[PDB]
Amino acid sequence: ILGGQEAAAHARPYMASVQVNGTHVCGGTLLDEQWVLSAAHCMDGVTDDDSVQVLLGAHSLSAPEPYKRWYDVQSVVPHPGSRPDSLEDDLILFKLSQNASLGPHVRPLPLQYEDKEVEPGTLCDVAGWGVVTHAGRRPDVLHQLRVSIMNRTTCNLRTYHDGVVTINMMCAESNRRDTCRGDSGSPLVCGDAVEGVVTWGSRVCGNGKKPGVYTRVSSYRMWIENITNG
Repeated sequence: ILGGQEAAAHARPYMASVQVNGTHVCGGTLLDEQWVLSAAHCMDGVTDDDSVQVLLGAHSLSAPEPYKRWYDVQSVVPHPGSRPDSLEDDLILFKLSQNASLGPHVRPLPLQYEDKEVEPGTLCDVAGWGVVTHAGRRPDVLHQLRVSIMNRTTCNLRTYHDGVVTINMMCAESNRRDTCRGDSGSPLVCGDAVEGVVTWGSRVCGNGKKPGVYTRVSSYRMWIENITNG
């Protein structure tokens, strides 16, 4: 996150760090005791020699904390429409190899199921462990930013994203303060629920004419239900 600030520790206990070979690559959101939702492009370039884990309970990625726990993954379920060369269907579900222990620092947040556009100007919250400077400083601790939603008709104008934002996507303002590399997969929380998941990890950061894009979770409610069904 560019232009944000260090979050309150553990105040977003749904926040997961998706890790390859022991290093953060993406955010994610804990859905229940067994599933984590992220972005499919988080797996791009992951080979069978690599190990994927989910870190729950974390504020710092390096310092000792009482409920930080690393989980192996037993199922990796990219959305069938996801591709490395495409912005579309950029969701993935991870099933943890062992049930997550819930507590003060580890708790799921509901997903939005209602297919409802968020009104432009609404302030929603995004948090992640992505870069905090253009030169690529990785923060040790979770950062957060309140972002202003932009309607789809605006975000698709030729001066912004020029028609690529689908009905299953949503946008937010990106002038100076923005999500950036390593924030992919982090949830966008609007109200009481997850509304979106950061996509477009390669997008330039902090250019107001290249808005933040997020995959709308309500658009994928059927797939999420079917995959995560108990």
